[PDB]
Amino acid sequence: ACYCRIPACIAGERRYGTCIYQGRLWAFCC
Amino acid sequence: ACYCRIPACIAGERRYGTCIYQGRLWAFCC
Repeated sequence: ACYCRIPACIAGERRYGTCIYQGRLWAFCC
Repeated sequence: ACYCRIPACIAGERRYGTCIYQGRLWAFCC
């Protein structure tokens, strides 16, 4: 599945969007 | 697992914020 991460997507993943959660933005990673 | 769904989470899914992904806003549902 895809994940929300901070600060960034990790090795093995790439960014395909942004999440909004708990007052901050997150990378959306798959 | 968690997934972006539209327009809302279903059944027992718990929302963890919002996806900004693929031209749309989604509920992020676990």
